[PDB]
Amino acid sequence: RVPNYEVSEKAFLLTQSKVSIEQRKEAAEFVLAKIKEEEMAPYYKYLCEEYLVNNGQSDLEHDEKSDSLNEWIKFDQELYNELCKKNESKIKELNEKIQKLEEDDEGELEQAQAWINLGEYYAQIGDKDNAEKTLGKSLSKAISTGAKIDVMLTIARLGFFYNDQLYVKEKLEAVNSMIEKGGDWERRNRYKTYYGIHCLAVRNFKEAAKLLVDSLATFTSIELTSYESIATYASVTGLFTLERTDLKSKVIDSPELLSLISTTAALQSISSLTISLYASDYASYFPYLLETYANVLIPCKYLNRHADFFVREMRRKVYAQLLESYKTLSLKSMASAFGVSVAFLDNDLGKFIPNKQLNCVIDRVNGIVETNRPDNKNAQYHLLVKQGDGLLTKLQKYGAAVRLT
Amino acid sequence: EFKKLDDKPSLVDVHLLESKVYHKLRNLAKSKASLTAARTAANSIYCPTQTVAE
Amino acid sequence: MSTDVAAAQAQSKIDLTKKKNEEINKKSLEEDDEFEDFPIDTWANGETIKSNAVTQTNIWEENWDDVEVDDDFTNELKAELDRYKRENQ
Amino acid sequence: GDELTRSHFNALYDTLLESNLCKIIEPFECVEISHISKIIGLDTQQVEGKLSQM
Repeated sequence: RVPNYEVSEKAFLLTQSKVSIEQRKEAAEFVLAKIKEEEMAPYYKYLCEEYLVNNGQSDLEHDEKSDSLNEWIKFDQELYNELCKKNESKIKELNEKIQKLEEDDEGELEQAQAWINLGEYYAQIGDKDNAEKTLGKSLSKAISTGAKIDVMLTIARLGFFYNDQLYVKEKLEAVNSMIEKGGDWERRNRYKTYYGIHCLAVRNFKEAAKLLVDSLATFTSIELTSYESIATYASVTGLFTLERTDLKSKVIDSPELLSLISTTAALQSISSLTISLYASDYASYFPYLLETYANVLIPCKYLNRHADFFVREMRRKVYAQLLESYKTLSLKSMASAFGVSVAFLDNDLGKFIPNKQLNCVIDRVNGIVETNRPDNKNAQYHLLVKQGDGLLTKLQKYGAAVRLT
Repeated sequence: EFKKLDDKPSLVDVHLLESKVYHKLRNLAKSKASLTAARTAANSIYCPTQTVAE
Repeated sequence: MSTDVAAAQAQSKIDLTKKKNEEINKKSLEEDDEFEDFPIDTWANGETIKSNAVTQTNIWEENWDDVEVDDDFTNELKAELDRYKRENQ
Repeated sequence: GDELTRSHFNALYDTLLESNLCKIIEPFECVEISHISKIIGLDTQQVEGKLSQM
């Protein structure tokens, strides 16, 4: 239930070893306290599967690599024994209670609910397969449509928990079908938050933005990682998707972002950057870019896929806006504005220009930067023909296929 | 709690404090919402000159 | 096994008894199936298919990465190095 | 000493700058920034920065 999302997040710091030394140390001790207390031992074993000769490994119940910069994930054989003890004892006692309820009459309410309680215990300890089956029993029995949504969501949480995106994908499709049929708004809010984070883990942040602005206005905290991280997610997507004006009105249409103030390192680093883009600060911007890499992207489960992707894209935006507003610049001055040297600056630019998402050229003899982006009738013409070509292609194959048959 | 114990003209003050706290946190959405509440509560006639000034 | 998005070409033609054998005939003409011969030929499971995250298995939308360089290392050096030139001027 | 006068003196400063800047450069095209910085009563770099945002 609620404890799962904290454990995974701390666990992702052990998965990485490109993170800070003191940070990874801290995270191991927390996870160990809750392995004892809440039974997080099956998922501790799941971490070594995610390695086998990879950094962040040190396990002694499995494969070891103390060459790894992590050496605080080490198992104990006290741990191996504590696992087996609790695992068996708890399943056996909790099940016996359920067996009694099945003997007694009323299955509409009493028995389906009793089966939910099994799936929450397996959800907790990180067994995905065993949770699915028993909550598979709750859904089989006719109940409220709101409950069915609640249960699918408990299952969907477990895909991020192992950080397997395929498992989420599948499950959130069933939620979309049943969200309208229930027509409950309680869990409509949750669904957007879940599905927001799935969009975050894949490359479409545009959708992510549209779901996560709703999640600011109303947040549903159970089974969903805490509200300071949700701010950090809205801000990530905000920087990528929008441009100055839109960005400014978004974070003033969210009062809550400003009133929450930076209260965690990841939130601080993203928020510093948000301001500087829209206020058109370039001076301190270039350092903040480095901070976001360190304290948001690599520590996060879902943005660790986007560590190289984000930094690459974000630099295009900051340059784009300045160049659109100018016919010409001088290179030395443009370098100074950001805080780089002249030669250094070209290199970044020179990857963006032939992809032709920056529409410019650089004289190296005048030292001027020319901007020759059409924004007239010529641009609309240039876009349109690509779509109209697309229409030609769609018809060329479909035409042939029907005529032959 | 003082809505179970509501007889109080002293929550009028509590609303005005609430507005100031939100304003300096720089949300005006709920600074306006509490301020609106405080205006309504002082429409009923018991309020000091000080209270109306605030 | 289809080229690019599979469902776009699955709808274009489905199973028909007329063409089924004809599908084999074209494949046989080129000589091999050409997806099972390359592993025998190389004499070990590749590491150049694990050259990027997407190349082995793509369950993502294409980044446009194929060079995959951490850009935080070089930028960190760019900021500081420029700063020193100015300070020692 | 007062947050309100600083706030709305910063806003007033920006909107005042904006009205003036447009009014100068209206009967113009390819006007040197040196001229503008004189008439508005500010600096050449300061003028450039405001233009960028607008």
